[PDB]
Amino acid sequence: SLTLTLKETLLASPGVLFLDDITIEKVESEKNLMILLPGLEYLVTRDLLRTKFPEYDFTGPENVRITVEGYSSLKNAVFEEIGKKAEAKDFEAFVVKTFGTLPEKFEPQTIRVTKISKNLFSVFLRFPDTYVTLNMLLRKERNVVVLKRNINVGDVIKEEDVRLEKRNVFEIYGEPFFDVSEVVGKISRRYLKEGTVLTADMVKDPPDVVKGQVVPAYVTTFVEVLENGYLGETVRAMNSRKYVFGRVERGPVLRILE
Repeated sequence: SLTLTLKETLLASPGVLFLDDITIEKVESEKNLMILLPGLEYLVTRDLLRTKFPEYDFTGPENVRITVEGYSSLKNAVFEEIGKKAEAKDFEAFVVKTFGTLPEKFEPQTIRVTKISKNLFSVFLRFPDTYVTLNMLLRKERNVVVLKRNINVGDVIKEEDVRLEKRNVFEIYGEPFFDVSEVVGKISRRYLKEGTVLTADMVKDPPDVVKGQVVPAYVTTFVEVLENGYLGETVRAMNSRKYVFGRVERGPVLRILE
């Protein structure tokens, strides 16, 4: 019907949020969009707007970000609870849907959190007078190590291969790296293309001995390694002449078995 331009952000107070609050033009509307609770952050999405007002189109920013004024006790108690059910710490959470009524007082009796899907939790609040459910999207935005260029199986990562980029860690499959210093010296297990967020499962540590390396050995001599090897591994070797089984030991020396 109408194309309403969305505000980028809104500072609010506890109560009921209406469409007029998040649009640049004046609209009259009496329908409850969100239940605004003190100290919590809200994100009004297009999917919310398509549900509530399917008859209108919307332009502007992807989401409207709403900060509600108030003491931080409810927030704290909610965040502590999400932390326990989610497994996570140091995260941001945004309410993207609410159900229930605006309570008279904002001191919850009970706080119950259940997983809806990936990164989405239903935070149920019991108040002496009523109930609020907040559907909260979890975000952990951090600087991660991303490839500047294509790399192959067996390539050593160097500082020139990688840059740092801000990403949502909760939308990365695998454990990312937060420092170039964590990945330099590592050996790629795969052919990766530029733009690939580096994760722990794609790289391996450098070997403690390499194939062809000269190391001291105990049976009182130096040997030449037939394979790459890590500490504790038994690597085949040669030396003047013969075949020897030898474990990589702290050193790195080989210890020739028997």
